[PDB]
Amino acid sequence: ENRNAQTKQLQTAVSNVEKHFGELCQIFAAYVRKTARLRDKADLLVNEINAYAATETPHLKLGLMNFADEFAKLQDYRQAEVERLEAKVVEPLKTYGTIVKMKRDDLKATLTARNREAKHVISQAETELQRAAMDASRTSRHLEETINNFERQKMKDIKTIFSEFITIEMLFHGKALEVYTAAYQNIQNIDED
Amino acid sequence: MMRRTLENRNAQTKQLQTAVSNVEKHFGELCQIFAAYVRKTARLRDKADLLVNEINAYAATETPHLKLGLMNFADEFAKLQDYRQAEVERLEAKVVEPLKTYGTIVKMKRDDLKATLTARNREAKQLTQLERTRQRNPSDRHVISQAETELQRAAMDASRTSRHLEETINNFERQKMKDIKTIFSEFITIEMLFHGKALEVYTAAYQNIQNIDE
Repeated sequence: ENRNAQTKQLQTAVSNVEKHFGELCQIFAAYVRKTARLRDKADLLVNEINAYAATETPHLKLGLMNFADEFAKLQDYRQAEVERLEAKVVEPLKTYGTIVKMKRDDLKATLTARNREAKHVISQAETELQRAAMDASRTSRHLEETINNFERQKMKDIKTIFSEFITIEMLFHGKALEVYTAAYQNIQNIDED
Repeated sequence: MMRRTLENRNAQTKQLQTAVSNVEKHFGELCQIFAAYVRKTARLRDKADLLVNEINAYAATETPHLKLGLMNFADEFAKLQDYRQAEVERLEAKVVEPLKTYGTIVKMKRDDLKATLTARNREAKQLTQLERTRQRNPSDRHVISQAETELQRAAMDASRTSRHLEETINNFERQKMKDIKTIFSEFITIEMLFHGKALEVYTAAYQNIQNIDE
């Protein structure tokens, strides 16, 4: 029905996703890197608490070492958060560079194929009319289905990717809460004798 | 006994200097690592702010329902970053700065040990010089009397100093224990508060992202 409008609609949708998913990808990747750098410093904190504990009196040494044990455990969970974020948030967003490329390549091929084939006067005009009618019908069916699928998949994927980010963070914060709730007690039960 | 007071003065001096050096080394290391931890937490907060901005920028381009859901998620995530910033500031105030104060506490302890040791060095010179004088004129009634006066005074000063050292050691250690418990209790409480707020924000954000395809 409207080739200029369907074409523009598809190019605008794929280009918008390309730009914004690509930007989300690199910021998520940076967020993951910063999370790992925080985990490095927490690891140094584990090592120093144990090194100081080693020099101290029994009750204080024990309480600090027990706290270091919990805090070290938390940093294994942080490392697992780091790895799940890269696997389930960053990598799927990076995959959209390829999806967008395939969508553009299919649009170009769609219009090139119908063009290649196209390349008395009344009979010639009738054959070209018939061909144009067939191609208009097939191309507009195809463009419509490509647009509708792209948009449905983009929504599914956005929901998945942000739902995974949120799930991964909730699980880490949930573990952190229960570790810190435990660690509080053994710092508090360091007997001042 | 004088033998015991002089021995206990020397043992307490060594005990205090060893403890002061230990606290200095390890509290100073904790100080700079906690400070680095706070900095990395702020750097993560920076990256999260940029994500807020890009989620909003992408939402601005989108269809009604999807725009609404993404901007709602960005608001929640931005509020989380305000809590992270408050975590950063409280860690600095209640964990890093109390550890940093120990550089001053340690400096004051060392200055006092140095002051005591220079006084003891001056007194020891005086005492050995007086004994050299006595050996060179041992029947001098006035040197005999100076020596008797110096014996009593040094004995009294040894007792007062070891009494001083004992209270200084006991205060430093009692305070060190109180402070380390306070500092680690604050760190845990501050994090536990952030993690609880984060869990509560994400639980809301999760439920709302799921209605995005509606």
